[PDB]
Amino acid sequence: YQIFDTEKLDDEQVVGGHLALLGVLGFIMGIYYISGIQVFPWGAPGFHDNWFYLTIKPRMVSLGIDTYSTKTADLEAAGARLLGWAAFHFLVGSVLIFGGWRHWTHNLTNFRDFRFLGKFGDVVFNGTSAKSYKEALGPHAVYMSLLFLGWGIVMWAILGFAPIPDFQTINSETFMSFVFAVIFFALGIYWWNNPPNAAIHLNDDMKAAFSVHLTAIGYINIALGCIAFVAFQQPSFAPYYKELDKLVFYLYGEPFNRVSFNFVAKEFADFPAYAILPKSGEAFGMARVVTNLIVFNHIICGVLYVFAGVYHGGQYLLKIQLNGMYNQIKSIWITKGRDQEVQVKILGTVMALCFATMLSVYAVIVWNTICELNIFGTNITMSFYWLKPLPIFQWMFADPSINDWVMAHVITAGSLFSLIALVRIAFFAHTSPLWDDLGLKKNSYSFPCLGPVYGGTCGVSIQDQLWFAMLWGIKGLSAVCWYIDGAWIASMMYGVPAADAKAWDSIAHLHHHYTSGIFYYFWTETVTIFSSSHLSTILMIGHLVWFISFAVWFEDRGSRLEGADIQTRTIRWLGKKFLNRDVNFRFPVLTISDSKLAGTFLYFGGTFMLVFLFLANGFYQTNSPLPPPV
Amino acid sequence: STKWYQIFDTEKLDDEQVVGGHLALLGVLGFIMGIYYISGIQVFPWGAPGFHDNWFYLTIKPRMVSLGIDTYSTKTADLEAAGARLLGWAAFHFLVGSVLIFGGWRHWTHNLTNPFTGRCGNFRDFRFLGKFGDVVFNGTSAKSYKEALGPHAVYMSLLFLGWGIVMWAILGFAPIPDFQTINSETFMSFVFAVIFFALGIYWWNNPPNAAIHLNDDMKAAFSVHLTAIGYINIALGCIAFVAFQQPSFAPYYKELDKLVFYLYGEPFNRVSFNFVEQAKEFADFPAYAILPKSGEAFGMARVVTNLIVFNHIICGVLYVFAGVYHGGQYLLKIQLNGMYNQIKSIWITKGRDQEVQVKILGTVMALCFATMLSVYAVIVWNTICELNIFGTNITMSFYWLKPLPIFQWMFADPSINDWVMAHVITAGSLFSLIALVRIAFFAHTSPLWDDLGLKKNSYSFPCLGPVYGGTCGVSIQDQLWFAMLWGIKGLSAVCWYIDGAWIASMMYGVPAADAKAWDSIAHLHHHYTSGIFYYFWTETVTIFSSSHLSTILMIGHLVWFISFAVWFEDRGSRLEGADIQTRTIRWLGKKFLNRDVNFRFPVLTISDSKLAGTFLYFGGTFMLVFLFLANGFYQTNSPLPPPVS
Amino acid sequence: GALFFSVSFLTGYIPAPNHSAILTPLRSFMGWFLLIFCASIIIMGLGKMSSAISDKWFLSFPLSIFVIVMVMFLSLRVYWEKGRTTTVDGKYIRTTAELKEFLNK
Ligand code: BCL
Ligand code: BCL
Ligand code: BCL
Ligand code: BCL
Ligand code: BCL
Ligand code: BCL
Ligand code: G2O
Ligand code: G2O
Ligand code: SF4
Ligand SMILES: [Ca+2]
Ligand SMILES: [Ca+2]
Repeated sequence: YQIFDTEKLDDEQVVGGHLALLGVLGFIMGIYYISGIQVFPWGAPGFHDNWFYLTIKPRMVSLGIDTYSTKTADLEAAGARLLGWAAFHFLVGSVLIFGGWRHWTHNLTNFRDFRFLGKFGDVVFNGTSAKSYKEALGPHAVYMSLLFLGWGIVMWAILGFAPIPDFQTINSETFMSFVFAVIFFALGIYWWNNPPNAAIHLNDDMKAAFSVHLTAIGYINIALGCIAFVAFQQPSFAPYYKELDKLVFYLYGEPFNRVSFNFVAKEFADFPAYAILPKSGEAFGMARVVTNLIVFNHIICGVLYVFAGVYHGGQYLLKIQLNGMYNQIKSIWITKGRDQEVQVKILGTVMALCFATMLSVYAVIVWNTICELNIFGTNITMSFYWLKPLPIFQWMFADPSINDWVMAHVITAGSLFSLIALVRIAFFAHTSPLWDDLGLKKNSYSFPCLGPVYGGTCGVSIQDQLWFAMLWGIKGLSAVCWYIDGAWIASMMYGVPAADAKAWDSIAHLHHHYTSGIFYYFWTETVTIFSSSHLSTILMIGHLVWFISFAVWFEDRGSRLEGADIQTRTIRWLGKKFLNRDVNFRFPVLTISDSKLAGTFLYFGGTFMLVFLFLANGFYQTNSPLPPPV
Repeated sequence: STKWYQIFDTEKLDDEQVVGGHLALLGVLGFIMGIYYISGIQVFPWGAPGFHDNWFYLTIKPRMVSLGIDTYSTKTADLEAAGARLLGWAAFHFLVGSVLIFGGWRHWTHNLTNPFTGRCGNFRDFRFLGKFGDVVFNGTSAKSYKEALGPHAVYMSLLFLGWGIVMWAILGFAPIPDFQTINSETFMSFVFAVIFFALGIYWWNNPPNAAIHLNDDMKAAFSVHLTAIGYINIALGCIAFVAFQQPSFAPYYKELDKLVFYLYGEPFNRVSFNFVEQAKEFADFPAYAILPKSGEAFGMARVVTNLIVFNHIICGVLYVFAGVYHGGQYLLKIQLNGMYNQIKSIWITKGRDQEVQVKILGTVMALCFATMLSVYAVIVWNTICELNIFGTNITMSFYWLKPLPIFQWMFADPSINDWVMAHVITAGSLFSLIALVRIAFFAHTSPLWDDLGLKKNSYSFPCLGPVYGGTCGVSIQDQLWFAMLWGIKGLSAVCWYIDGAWIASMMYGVPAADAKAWDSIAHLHHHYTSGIFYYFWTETVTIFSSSHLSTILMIGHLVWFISFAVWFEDRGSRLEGADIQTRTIRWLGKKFLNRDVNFRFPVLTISDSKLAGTFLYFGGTFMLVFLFLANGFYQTNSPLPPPVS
Repeated sequence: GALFFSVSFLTGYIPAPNHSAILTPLRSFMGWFLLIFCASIIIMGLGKMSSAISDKWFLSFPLSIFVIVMVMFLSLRVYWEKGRTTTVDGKYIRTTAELKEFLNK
């Protein structure tokens, strides 16, 4: 799990790895493209549908590669276009992998000084290369300008879209791609005339630059997720998305056409045996489903990228603290945490504000639940139904209500809660105020225990704090998922069969009936999941992974070690009994740092394996509000 | 380190101290029983209504019906008689419990002076009664637990005879040998009085010798008796499940389904936002009054049966685990004291050889692995076949695998469900027995800790550090916690089986085809409520319907995911976070306090963190399992048709 | 939580029918204060009880818990849920056959 460590790789190795990965991304893009061709030009039945392709499909509709049209000939032409573009992606990805292998393996011809498109490579960058990263920001921006210009000229030439600048069409994408090419060229030429000054990433910098860029990309991905959620909801994008509601989708793993047992009988007539049954897109709300998948993928990937960027920055911070480089950084991004008193202030302030807002919102949620279930004789008029986003903040939310207020407060509280661990990584990577008081310093990014002392010292290392940050951000990501799937996150049981549970819609006068409360959401999504065998299998596998994570999560590794010694003795005795002197198979028990690694892997993996089912079961949110119970 | 859960530890208590504690507990239990009896008064003798059917009393009820108390009557006069008897017996329990608490206090203070006769009764030497003690024993058990078993059995015989007398006179049940009718429990009480008097006199004249317990009885005898009584409680739960399903108990349990109950927290009739009590759903009942829940639909007979059976079963399993843990504590004490090599009895000498420990634990592990793999493969294959993934219909599932006809006598409808239930119970028993054996044998040194030169020097030490990349949770306390977590699965299997669920598959009854065709291909007259995963969906309908059960649901879930915080390997992170919390609370200085904030934020020790984690884990899990058993039985005797003919 | 009334005044909401708008934020703030106060009481009381418990507390713990549950049941009859759910005509319909009889009506 450290075999591609940045200190093991040069810059050219990184270039080669990235090129090989972009090539394999092109290859899998072609795989998806050929996995979505509804009807072949052959005329034979094609691939049914994939969540990969159902995610990709709106983009192909916007680009004209694939169409939502209802004509078999139109779909055949669309499939021909899809196959052509998939072949183009295959070939270009093969070329990119070839470059990745020629760069991972240093065999060319000048990586320290080279020429790039020399005919005009002497016009830009004076006929020389970018000696260092500060000099590389320029050519990187110019290369991205070339990428944007290439997208524009491809869109005009091959996709045949106009440069019209109105922002309600793909011609807007063309015009803005050209504008972005110009802007990137200007930024790159300025950066070449003046390289930046953030010197910390100009020394030994692979891990440092990687960490800062990963954090920036993670925040960019969160921003992209929010932007995509807003835009995919906009009517201008509706032609490419809302048509997913107007179409039917046959997805793998759906309830087959159920056969009899004395069959040569079938459930549905004229649909053959073991045939994927049709689904109406209006029932699933497939537009909301697809935008949920895309937006949540981007959001979770951004969160994970931020967490990993903070973790790798903590790794670099420990590195520069161990060799004494930490105390001579002139970049302000270290001077604001070097004092070790601003660190305590920042972490305490974050903890206190998180505590206050999280306690407030949790109290609000539990009071809504109590007023729901009439616990201790509390009517629904005792709840926080007056509590709404202010009219100033109401433009942010559609159908303003306590749901939106609780969502905003919960996401801010979760961001700050994960930020507690992120700041602990950022500041207490080598020295902590407690560990300065105890007289014990730390020296490794993964020291799990440091022994049972002062009650125990589990999980102090940077890696363990990354795991804890992911664990605490699971709640924020769940809040995001449950808001984008329509769950009523303000209370715990909304729309449940009980007293004053429907009454919310009669109290808040909502124009949108939300799906369910926190605990009734599981029921109301599994009513639809259990129909699908595929979602059921994902459900069970995710729970299996989740609970198998607990074998390495808990403070039990030593018990497992002695049990593995017992197992080894048993196996040796038995294998020497029924077979001659065969002595092998020591039972491998993961070390505590690796135990935490595997535990977090399984926990996150299962949890969001199941959140995928939350986001793929369907929207199932109606505009007609619930009636009063009276 | 004496904590707040060590102040009542037996090592500090004498024999008289524990006698006083047991008597105080018996009196407090009598007071609680009086509370429950009062809580069962359906109509007050004053001429007024009564209490709203507590689960405690709903459990107590059928036993009271077995006695002359608590008629199953809707007639108001007879129900008032039931309330009168319940209240009178509750007052009698209150008086007897008060006297028992007084005696317990006297034995706690070691102050045994009779007010009428100013003499001090020696605990070590006395006569049990004025003449009866001289008739039977002529003295006292000489401060040795083995010599007390005789007198204890004699006292139990006296209690059995007294119970027979009480049934004969106050409750009016004449002993006859007809065991189908109620009036034989007193005849068997007399028979047991005779038998236990014989056993008591034999054990008094000939005390059985297991010299391990006598020295430090406070833990050795405690552990042995606790494990034995845990197995006794498991046997009592099994016997209760069998008997409450018998026709002989039917007049006292099936009639519980005939009558409806108004439970506390059962949903009330909902008034509107404007109810002028000077709109209301279900207007015939008064505002905010509990709607009746019909026993026939609720299956109250089997609900009460399940509550009783699983209460006793889980209490027995917990008692077994605690007996093993306390025996491990005693074994660690004698291992550090050097007395482990000096016990001289089979219950220790057989485990004295580490190779015998290795063989026993390896055999247990092999049996557990084999049975668990077999049953789990069966379960997942049934799930695969019923969900039809990889192109397998349920004809490929383990529907053919019934219990053997010789072994079919002990099941209602032989099916794969009973097979998987038995195999899961055996697998979970061996799974917990792995950790129980680890506690029993590896209290001081495991074979690994024999090879690697470490030894366990305490019952509650956290670990031995990151050496060898491990050492977490090798304390007998932590092995007990792991045993409890492993037996959670077995107890869950027990609860789901007694409640009625398809344990042989995971999603049975879901809208998938071959999940619904299970009953069609299995030929079962019983329709099990649902599969393992579908059990939650099918049985949370009522839990959501009832606000009170939903409140329990929420609280148990909160308790569980708060246990998460102390279960994980995060104690050091929490310690440094608490130091940061303390530093900012000190930063409340210069916020205009002028008060020295001497409040260090506390973080539990790992030995305490695992304790809290297991307690909250078990508490939430089984607070929710209470709702599992309080949702209802909901088992209809109707086979499912195939979705496609 | 002194600002709850102000934000209630600043938010645009329709109060529940036949319920005073002034007391609604009072009710919600009372609920929030009750939750925080009871959590703090539980935490503080148990923190003090962990250190206050001893062998001399053996006379107190069982009996005190008994008193707690005793007044709990007494409250179950006194303030929370009073009665056997008598039918407005006057009855205690315990037999399910009567339930079917009144399902007919
Ligand atoms: C390089 C890796 C792979 C590859 C893998 C993928 C992957 C993976 C995907 C596509 C997708 C697409 N690819 Mg391709 N594809 C490759 C080569 C090509 C070639 C070619 C010239 O041979 C063409 C014409 C295409 C064409 C296309 C379209 C059919 C489609 C949408 C592109 C579009 O939105 O781009 C617009 C182009 C740009 C905006 C160019 C500039 C890129 C910017 C800088 C990206 C980061 C933006 C972000 C906000 C961060 C900015 C941070 C800083 C502020 C600068 N690909 C090679 C083989 N292709 C997409 C898909 O299928 O959608 C459903 C997709 O995501
Ligand atoms: C653009 C946003 C990110 C970025 C995105 C990524 C991602 C994402 C990855 C890397 C990877 C790497 N990055 Mg980077 N990278 C960025 C900027 C940097 C900078 C810098 C600022 O100069 C540096 C020094 C690096 C350094 C590196 C190397 C450690 C590594 C490339 C070596 C190689 O062998 O990988 C190649 C390694 C792989 C082949 C194995 C991992 C990928 C998976 C398992 C295989 C791909 C096929 C896929 C699974 C098929 C899909 C199947 C369908 C789902 C069904 N990155 C920014 C910060 N980079 C890769 C690596 O593995 O990192 C350890 C990697 O996965
Ligand atoms: C905004 C640009 C980037 C950013 C840029 C950098 C750079 C550049 C570096 C780091 C580095 C680090 N980053 Mg960073 N980092 C960002 C987001 C984060 C987040 C987060 C909010 O979740 C975290 C936890 C981290 C974590 C970390 C640490 C591992 C490390 C800094 C330690 C320390 O002493 O800092 C002390 C610093 C602070 C307390 C904050 C300093 C803020 C400065 C003074 C700017 C003005 C702040 C003002 C409020 C902004 C107003 C707006 C104006 C337009 C500027 N990054 C964003 C995405 N980060 C360093 C490292 O070694 O990387 C490997 C490093 O050199
Ligand atoms: C089935 C009958 C069981 C049994 C059931 C119980 C139960 C039940 C209780 C005891 C209690 C005690 N028992 Mg015992 N115990 C058995 C066998 C023994 C043997 C033995 C054979 O060698 C010994 C020496 C003891 C010794 C003791 C002491 C540790 C303590 C009483 C003395 C004292 O004053 O406590 C000082 C303190 C008090 C008497 C009261 C303290 C306050 C509260 C009431 C403690 C409750 C703890 C816990 C919640 C009990 C829960 C049971 C579960 C719900 C299943 N038990 C038999 C086999 N014993 C009590 C004790 O304190 O447990 C820790 C207790 O709860
Ligand atoms: C003992 C501590 C408490 C107390 C707590 C309880 C509890 C707890 C319960 C009762 C219940 C009963 N109590 Mg009381 N009760 C006390 C004092 C009394 C006294 C008295 C004069 O002391 C009397 C006459 C009663 C009367 C009764 C009956 C109305 C009722 C059923 C008794 C019966 O079946 O016993 C059966 C009698 C025997 C089996 C023989 C005597 C005991 C023998 C010697 C011990 C071994 C059996 C043991 C109980 C079970 C273990 C079985 C294993 C296989 C070994 N209580 C004191 C104050 N009472 C029960 C209830 O209400 O049911 C719903 C009940 O469960
Ligand atoms: C059978 C009656 C009692 C019993 C009576 C005793 C007595 C008496 C003593 C212990 C003691 C101990 N008990 Mg025990 N114990 C029982 C149930 C258990 C169970 C269990 C889940 O089955 C466990 C794990 C334990 C655990 C333990 C250990 C803490 C300790 C023994 C350590 C040792 O080296 O053992 C070595 C292992 C053995 C000797 C195993 C073999 C047992 C017998 C002697 C041989 C014949 C049985 C045969 C193997 C099985 C088939 C026939 C049976 C009739 C079913 N008890 C039952 C409830 N237990 C001792 C201790 O110090 O307590 C503090 C002690 O004094
Ligand atoms: C189904 C999931 C699980 C297992 C599979 C398993 C396997 C296992 N574990 Mg585990 N465990 C949990 C779940 C599982 N633990 C949880 C959720 C917790 C949180 C508390 C937990 C905790 C502890 C502690 C603290 C200790 C152990 C041990 C110990 C064993 C030693 C020998 C043994 O028990 O043999 C009995 C054999 C079995 C327990 C395994 C038989 C397979 C079966 C049919 C299920 C198969 C599941 C899966 C399909 C396999 C992977 C294939 C594919 C999916 C890639 C041992 C085989 C320890 C020891 O080594 O000694 C006992 C120890 O100290 N645990
Ligand atoms: C309801 C459930 C939870 C809390 C309540 C809570 C409270 C809390 N925890 Mg936690 N935790 C988990 C659940 C809960 N952790 C899980 C499932 C894991 C497994 C990964 C876990 C693990 C870690 C690690 C590894 C660390 C911490 C800390 C840390 C705090 C320090 C300050 C802060 O973050 O305040 C932010 C948190 C608050 C606003 C909590 C106070 C009101 C609240 C809004 C809800 C009130 C719920 C109520 C108290 C329950 C009963 C009420 C009545 C009966 C008495 C801190 C207040 C650590 C530090 O001290 O610094 C952060 C640290 O290192 N954790
Ligand atoms: S992780 Fe395990 S070994 Fe390390 S301190 Fe915690 S309990 Fe001890
Ligand atoms: Ca959904
Ligand atoms: Ca049930």
